[PDB]
Order: sequence, then C-alpha cells, then structure tokens
Amino acid sequence: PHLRTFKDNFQTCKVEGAWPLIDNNYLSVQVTNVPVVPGSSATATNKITIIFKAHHGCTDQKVYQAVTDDLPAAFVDGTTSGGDSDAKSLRIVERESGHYVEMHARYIGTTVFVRQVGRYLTLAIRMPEDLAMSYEESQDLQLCVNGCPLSERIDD
Amino acid sequence: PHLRTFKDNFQTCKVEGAWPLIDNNYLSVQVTNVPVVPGSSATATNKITIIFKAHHGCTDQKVYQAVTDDLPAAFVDGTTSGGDSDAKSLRIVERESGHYVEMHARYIGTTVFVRQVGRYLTLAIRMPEDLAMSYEESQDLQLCVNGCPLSERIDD
Amino acid sequence: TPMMPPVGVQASILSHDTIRITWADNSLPKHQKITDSRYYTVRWKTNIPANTKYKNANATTLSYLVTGLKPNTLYEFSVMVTKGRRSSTWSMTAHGATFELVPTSPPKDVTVVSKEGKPRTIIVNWQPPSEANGKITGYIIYYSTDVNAEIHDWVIEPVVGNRLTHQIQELTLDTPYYFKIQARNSKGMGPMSEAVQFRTP
Amino acid sequence: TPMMPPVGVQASILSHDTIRITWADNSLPKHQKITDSRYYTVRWKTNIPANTKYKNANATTLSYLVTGLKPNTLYEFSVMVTKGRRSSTWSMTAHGATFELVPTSPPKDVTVVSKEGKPRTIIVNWQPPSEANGKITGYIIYYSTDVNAEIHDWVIEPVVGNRLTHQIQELTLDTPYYFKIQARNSKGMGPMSEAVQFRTP
Amino acid sequence: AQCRIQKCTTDFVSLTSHDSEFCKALRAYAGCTQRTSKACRGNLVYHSAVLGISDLMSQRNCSDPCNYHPSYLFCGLFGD
Amino acid sequence: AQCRIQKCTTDFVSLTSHDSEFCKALRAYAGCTQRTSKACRGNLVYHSAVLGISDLMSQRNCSDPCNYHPSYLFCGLFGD
Amino acid sequence: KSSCKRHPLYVDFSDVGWNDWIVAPPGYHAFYCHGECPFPLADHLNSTNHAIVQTLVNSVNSKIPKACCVPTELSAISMLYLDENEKVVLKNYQDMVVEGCGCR
Amino acid sequence: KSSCKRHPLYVDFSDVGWNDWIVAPPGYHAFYCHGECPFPLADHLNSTNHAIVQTLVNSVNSKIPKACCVPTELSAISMLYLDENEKVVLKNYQDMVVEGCGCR
Ligand SMILES: *[C@@H]1O[C@H](CO)[C@@H](O[C@@H]2O[C@H](CO)[C@@H](O[C@@H]3O[C@H](CO)[C@@H](O)[C@H](O)[C@@H]3O)[C@H](O)[C@H]2NC(C)=O)[C@H](O)[C@H]1NC(C)=O
Ligand SMILES: *[C@@H]1O[C@H](CO)[C@@H](O[C@@H]2O[C@H](CO)[C@@H](O[C@@H]3O[C@H](CO)[C@@H](O)[C@H](O)[C@@H]3O)[C@H](O)[C@H]2NC(C)=O)[C@H](O)[C@H]1NC(C)=O
Repeated sequence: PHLRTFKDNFQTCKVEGAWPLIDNNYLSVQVTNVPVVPGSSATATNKITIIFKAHHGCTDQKVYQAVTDDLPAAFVDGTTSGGDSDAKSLRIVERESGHYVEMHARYIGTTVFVRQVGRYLTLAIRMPEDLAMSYEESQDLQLCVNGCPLSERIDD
Repeated sequence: PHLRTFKDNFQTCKVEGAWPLIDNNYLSVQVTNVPVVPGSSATATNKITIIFKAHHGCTDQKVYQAVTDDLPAAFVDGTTSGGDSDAKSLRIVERESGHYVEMHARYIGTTVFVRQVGRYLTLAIRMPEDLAMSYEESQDLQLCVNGCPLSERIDD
Repeated sequence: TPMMPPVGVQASILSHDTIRITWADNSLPKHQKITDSRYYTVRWKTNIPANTKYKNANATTLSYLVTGLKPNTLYEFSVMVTKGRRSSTWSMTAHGATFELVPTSPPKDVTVVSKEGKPRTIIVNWQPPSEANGKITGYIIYYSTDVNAEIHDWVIEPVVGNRLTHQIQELTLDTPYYFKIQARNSKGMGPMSEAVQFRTP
Repeated sequence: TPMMPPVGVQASILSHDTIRITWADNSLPKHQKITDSRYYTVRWKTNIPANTKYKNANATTLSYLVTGLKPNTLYEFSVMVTKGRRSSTWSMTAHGATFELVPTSPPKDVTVVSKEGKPRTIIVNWQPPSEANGKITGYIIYYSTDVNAEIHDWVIEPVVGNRLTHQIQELTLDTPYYFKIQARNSKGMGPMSEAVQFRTP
Repeated sequence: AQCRIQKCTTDFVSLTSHDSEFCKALRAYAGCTQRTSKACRGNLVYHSAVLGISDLMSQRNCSDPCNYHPSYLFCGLFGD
Repeated sequence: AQCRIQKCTTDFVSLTSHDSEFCKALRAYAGCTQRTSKACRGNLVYHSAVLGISDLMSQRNCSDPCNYHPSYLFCGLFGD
Repeated sequence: KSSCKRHPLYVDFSDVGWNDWIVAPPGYHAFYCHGECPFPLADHLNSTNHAIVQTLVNSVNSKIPKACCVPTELSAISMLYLDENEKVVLKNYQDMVVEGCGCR
Repeated sequence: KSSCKRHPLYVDFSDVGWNDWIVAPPGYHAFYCHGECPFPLADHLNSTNHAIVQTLVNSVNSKIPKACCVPTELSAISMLYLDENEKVVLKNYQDMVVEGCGCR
C-alpha cells in the first residue's frame, strides 16, 4: 500500500504479510497487508495492531487491534482508556459514526487514527519528533522511519 | 406418801419405787417415791411423769417429767404446748414464780399441777369423770382409781 | 443514736446436735458486704432443764453454727450486733428444734411387785429414760429365771410407748425372776436397764 | 405510575468466563423478601468485537450468574424489573472484568524476510494471537533447518511481549529455515504457530 | 433408681404451656418434688427448683374443736 | 502453613486495648488480612473479618502529570 | 415473656456479601436462639449447673443478670468455592446450623 | 461498649438459701460472663462459626441480635452435705466456676 514516512516522502510498497510501521520504546504499530487482486504486487491493509507500551504511573499497557469489518472503539481487553480514572492519559474514541476511530495518547503527545475504507484499513499517526526517534538501534526496521526495504517497493 | 383417790378417800402408802397413779387411754401419770428417812415406811415423791397421749387432730403426744430440784415449765422436748398454733388444746404454765407448774389439757378437760415442796414433789389432778374411767381392764392398777394395794398401806 | 437489731433470724436444723443460725443486718449495704470491725453476738437456750441460762458466741459473719445440742429439743435463738461502743438489743427470737436420736440411757426406776389377789401375775412399773432422745414409740421387757442366760434366750415382751406399767401373767410361785427393760424410738433401740430381781410368793 | 429501576448493581468476578451480578429492589420489603410474580431481566455486553449486541436473562432472584464470557474482557451489566404489565427502565450500569486465561490460539501472520544489506540476518514479523486471553508478557521463537526435528531440539529464542518484529543474526546462506512462534501471558504459554518456511539468499 | 426432679419439671412445663392458673400446677410441681425429696439429697437442680417454686408461690400468692363437751373427779399425791 | 487471620485479629485487638485512633490500627489489620489473603481462600473467619474491617472503615471514615512537555512528525499507510 | 427457643434465620449470601466467594449455596438456614431463661427453664436443661446457680442469684439480686439463650447444639454444612486455579473446593463447615437452644 | 469478659461473683449460700443443706463451703466464687460481642471479638474466639455468621447478620440487619456473652469453659468444685443418717457426703459438682467467656 501507499506509505507516508515521518520524513515526509511517499512510497508504494508490497510489504505483503506482517510489517512494523513503528517499534520503539513507547509504541508498536503492526500491519498485515495483502494483495488487492490475486497475483498482484499492489497491496492493502487488513489488520492493524497498536501497542501502547506501559508508562510508569500514566497507563498500563493497552492494545488496539482492528481488522476488515471489525473496527471497535475499544482495546482488546474491552476498555476504552488507560490507567487513571481522573487522567485520560490514553483514551480511544469512535468517529464519523464508527467509520473510523482515533486514539489520544496525551502522555506521549501521539494521536493515532484507524479507518475502514471498503474492505481494508487506513492508518494515520501524528507523533512528537524526539519520541518517534527513541527506538534503540538494530530495532531499525520501522517503515515510518526508514521506509520500505528497496526490494519491497513497486517503483524501480 | 399421802394419796387422795378419785373416789374421795385418803390413804397413806409406802409405794416405794415406780407407781402408776393413772394409766388410761388418754393419760398416764407415773411417780417414783422414796423413803422420807432411811429404813422408814413413810415415803415421798421425787419424780413425776405425765404422758398426754395423742388425740387425733388436737395434740400429738407430749411428756412432762419433773424431779427434785428440776421443775421445768415445759415438756421434755422443750415445748410449752401441744399441736395446733391457734389451739392451746394443751399448754403448760409456770406458777407461784416457778414453785409449781400447771398443765391445761382442754381437749380432755383435765388440769394437772406439779409442785416442789422442799426436796420432793406433790401432784394434783382434776379430770372428767367418764374420761377418768376410760381405762381398759387388766389395766386396773391405777392408784387414783383403786387406791394402793392393801399390802402397800401403812394403816393396818 | 441506738443501733438497730439484726432481723430475719432463721434456724436451719442440720442434725440432732446441730442448727445453723442466719440473720440480716439492715445496717449494711444490701446483697451484700461486711466492711468494719463490728461483731455479732449469738445466744441460745432451751427450757429443759429448768432454769438453763443462755449460751453465747461472737461472730463476724451473718451465720453461726450451733453445736452440741440435746436431741429432740426445741431451742430459741437471738442475735445482737455491737460496733465499738454501740451495741443493739436482741433480735426477734427464732426457734428451731433438733432431730431425734436413738435413746442412749436405759429406762429408769424399774420396780417389780406381785399383783393383789393374783400371785402368778406380776406387775412391772418403770420410768422413761432420761436420755430418751425422741418420742418413745415402745419398750421391750426381758425376763428370765436364770439371770445369766444369754440375752436372746430371755423371754421378750414388746410394749407400747405410752405406758409405764405392764402385767405379765402365768408365772411360777416361790420363784426368783429377773427383769430388764429397754426403750425404743423412731431411730431405734436404747440400752437395756439393769436386771431387777423379784421373787414370786 | 412508572416502576423504579433496580439499584446497587454489582459484579463479582468468579473466573475468566464467569461473573455474578447482584442488585437491589427498593420496591420490596427490606432485608428481605420476594412475594409476587414479578421478574428481573439482566443484560450484558462488551465492546469487543465491534458492535456486539446485548445478551439477556430472565430471573426471579436478586442475583444472576453470567457464564461463557471471553477472558480478560471488561463487560457491562444492567438490570430491569417487570411486574405483569409494568416494567422499569434499566439500572445504573455496572462493569466487571473477567480474569486472564492462558492463550489458546497461536500468533497470527508470521512473516519472514531477509534483512536489507545483511543476508545472514533474517527478520521475523507477526501479529498477536486472536485468543491471547490476557496481557501478552512475551513470545518464543522456534527455528530449525530440519522442519521435522523434535520441538525441544529446535533453537529457542525468548522475546518480549510488546514487540511484533525480531531479528535473528548469524545464519547460513542459501539455506531453508523454518519458524514457529508462541505466545505467553501471566497464566502460561499458548499454542505454537504453524511452521513458516523461508530460504536465505 | 435416683432423683426424679427432671420429670417434675417437664410435667410442670407441659401443663403451663397448655387467676390460680399457674397455682394449680405450682402446687402440683411442689408436691412432685417433695415426693422425690430424699433421693435428691445432694442434687443441685432439686434444691434450686425448691426455691424456684416457692419464688413463684409468692407471685401470684398461692397455697369447740378440741374443748371438752357434766362433773369432775380429783386425785392427788401429797407430801405433808 | 495456612491462614494466619488469627494473628491479625489478636494484634489488632491488643493495639485497640492500648480521631484517627482506630483508623491507624484498622488500616493495619486490613493490610494484615490481605497479606494472609490467598491462604484464607475458604476461611470463614477471614471472609467475615474482611467485611468486618470495612464495616468499621465507614465509622469513623478512614482511608501536567502525564501530558507531554516543540514539533511533530506524521506517518501513514493509505489505501487509495 | 418469650422463653428460650430456636427461631429461623436464612442467611442470604448476597444480602451478606459472601456471594463473591461462595459458589454454592445461595445462602443457608442458620437459625438463631432467642428468649428469656426463668425459674423452671434454666433448670430444665440443657443448662449448666452454673446457669442454674446464676438464675437463682438473679432471683435474689437482679443486678446479676439471668442466664443467656444460646445455641447448645449445632450442625455442619458443606459449601463450594474456587481455589487459586478456578477449580471447585467443597468444604465442610462445622457449627453452622442451630439444632438446639439452651441457657448458659 | 464493655466487651465480653468474666466478672466476679461470689455466691453466699446464706444469701441464696442453700445454707440449710450445704455444710460447706459457706459459698463459692462462681463468676459470670457479661459484655458485648462486636465485629472483631466474635471473630476472636472461642466462638462458633454460627456466632460469626450471626454477628455478621446483625451488622446487616440489626433486627437479628448479636451473639451472646456466655461461659465457654467451666470447672468443678466439691461441696459437703448430710445423708439420711447425718453423715457427710462430699460431692463434686461439674460446671460450677466460670474459667472463660465467649460469644455464642
Ligand atoms: C464476746 O464479745 C464481747 C464483746 O467484745 C466480749 O466482751 C469483752 O470480754 C472481755 C473479757 O471478759 C472483757 O474484759 C474486761 O477486762 C477488765 C480488766 O482488764 C475487767 O475489769 C472486766 O470486767 C472485763 O473482764 C471486755 O471488757 C469485754 N468487752 C465488752 C464490750 O463486753 C466477750 O468477752 C466475748 N465473749 C464470748 C464468750 O463470746
Ligand atoms: C424474558 O421475559 C420476557 C418477559 O416475560 C419474555 O417476553 C415474552 O416472550 C414471548 C416469546 O417471545 C412473547 O410471545 C409473543 O407471542 C406472540 C404470539 O402468541 C407473538 O405475536 C409475539 O411477537 C411474541 O413472540 C411474549 O409476548 C413476550 N412478553 C413480553 C412481555 O415481552 C421473553 O421471551 C423472555 N426471554 C428471554 C430470552 O429471557
């Protein structure tokens, strides 16, 4: 599918199967993509997983997962928010009467959107610069940071 | 000592030792007499016992006994009256500030007196005619009724 | 000014020789306490014999045990309190009477004579035991021609409790007879009297 | 006119699949009684998956046992009463969340590729198990060149719970490798994923 | 073979379960106890029962003839 | 080797024998019980105690920070 | 003026807050003892000599109170709860149900 | 607000009317139990599961009364009295003296 990296450039990649968009000390975002028509190189996203990693005292770990035709406004555990009752440090909301949902992680100034478009999912993330770059090295494979490996790209 | 019988005649008798003055269905009177001087035929009375025999519902049995120098105003059992609290059917009283006592047996219209004279006792009884004569026969030896046996008499 | 006398004086007879006296002192805090160096003095007497004088006991408790009493005897009881200088007069006097005891003396004054007109008949007169210890319910007359014969081989004649003379008929003339008597009451048989010797004409 | 709704609604979690609901009816005489042909209707749902509709139960008791729930899942609960024609609206909704269970599906979407620039290194990506049944505390990667080798003879690589990609270095080129992954949570290890075959360049 | 106060009590209790209402049965109980009297010589339940009955005996409060019938004789024995 | 609720109770009792007077010791007792918690799983005295403490917990009544701290990046993955 | 008897008492574990731990039963019939202990009853038994002496003392001095109506005989019942592993445990609890009252 | 304890009690047999039959002693120290049975105490023991369940019920519904303070352990004493024959009998009476209290 069509990737927009943190560094503001576009790429169209196959990246069929499971792929990490982000994989850092605060957040993991994982997508499963699949060919839009059989035997084709062009792909779309049918599963999106997010892990908001535990931030001592702010939220415990929470996990969003959505798939084609199952786009909940809650985390896997049924909850709609993270940790403290008084603090909405992490919360998730339904939007456009259900057609997309958005997650506000105030604790890491990060906003994440997941949407169903026909039979697949789009994803959008807005994240602070420093926290995005927080990933330890040899943890290098994050599509949002580095883009697709060249071999996985449609435009030679 | 000197005997006055029911039949109103006098006799002086030895009758040393224990002797029944009366011995009938209602009353027994028993005296112990003794020679007034040693080796003498003339006697005096040093013990007097009375038994007021039980009259169903009026008094239970009571017993007066007195001896030279012990002339109580009570029966042997310490009591001063017979049976019922409200009925003085039998009672005993001190008289002449102790020098004699008298017993009123209302139930048998009988009055008995016992007195100390010097070292001995006198006895007096007043009793209804019929009740005096009530004694069953072969119970014949009663000094008050028949007098002394002739052999026991000082005046030949 | 003058101290109240104790009240509610009761005798509870415990045995033939023993009665417990109890009493109440309204002077004291109720149900109950004794707290100061006061004392009770208990007195007791009967009417037998003539002119007994009272017996005494000092006690710091509201109960006293009167021992060594005569059996079958009614006693009267009273109590006074003293506290230092002040004493009270005596209480309401209460009476109590000891239980019976088997008699412990023999019959007294056993006197024997032949009957006027009938010499084969003899007459026994006697007086009750001085320690009768209870209502005499009968006597037993023993006699023998052999004074030394074992007691169970003598002739035995029972007799009622309320008669102090008795006739025994049908004897041999010109014959020494010997007599013993014994008393009985609700609690048993008392001792035997001394043998008295009498000779028929 | 309109019947009050039940109050004091509570969940008590009993197991990973089971919660008891209790509630109070101020309508009834206190401490306590049920006396008429009224009934309670209990409803319950979660948010996962998207657009679950409610489940129902009728009950004549002030307690109901809700079974067959998903593990590690928050449920909401409410109650209404009906008495013949009159019903109430629903109660204050109360929440309760089931305990964890060991995971019961394998990790999904196991995807394997060689690393750009370094061919002796490969990269494993995957997705969590759909029946994770609890917070995933780690995964375990298995690999072998012999796909049939007994599972304990494969290479075992532990991995943290919050990462869905991992690097394995220092392999042989031009070599088929096979991979299985498994999930773990606070209650234990879930099943192994299907072996995925990948050949180094 | 021994103190049968237990029976007196039970009987009394049954009668009471069913003015001088109690007093019929109190006087009965009291008779009963006196009849097992000497067997219960050292018996704690008996001695309490005894006082127990007489306690209730208070609340409610429950529970010519001899003179001779016309002349007389006299006898005496005198000292001088 | 098993439920030590007996100790929690005794300790609590001693402290109480000697405003938030009780509440010091109530909160202590409550901690104690929670610490023998899993041993007392079927224990009647424990489960009563638990409610017993929280009964007394009512009378007297006892017992920027996360927001990020200046520019942002964006990543997305789109269908068309 | 009741006199010491057994009265019924059903303990609803929801009503008491044990329904979070007791799988079954929903509650049980515990009963309880209540009532006075007077001059014939505390005599009647089951009662301890002490109870007798006490009620007798009460009768003289009402500052000392009468004996007390309490359970003198009890039975056990079985109940169910879950172990660490959500597996059932059936456990027999002594002295749960009042089978008889008396004065003590 | 006392809480279940043992209190002393000397029974004077004159004061109670047993002095007509008990030769000795004059009286004895019987003691008695008295005091309330609250949320920790009836827990504390000696107490029966029932007592616990009851006090817990009381805490929800005060129509059902708290457990009762009673003797839970007693001792015997010897006493003297007279037989038919005015001879002494020494007899040991069970459950006379309170050695411990509890809630029931
Ligand atoms: C019962 O208790 C009373 C009252 O305490 C006792 O009375 C006291 O008895 C003693 C001895 O008789 C009296 O002693 C006096 O001593 C002087 C010489 O020092 C002498 O002159 C006396 O005539 C007298 O003996 C004491 O004063 C007396 N006190 C009173 C208040 O009466 C009594 O002794 C006790 N007795 C019995 C038998 O229970
Ligand atoms: C829970 O309890 C409610 C209230 O009692 C039950 O509602 C009743 O359910 C039956 C079956 O659906 C209804 O029957 C009706 O029958 C006619 C034909 O005879 C038909 O036209 C209907 O549309 C309807 O099916 C009954 O009317 C209905 N009553 C009420 C007051 O709702 C309910 O079935 C119970 N269900 C569960 C799942 O717990």
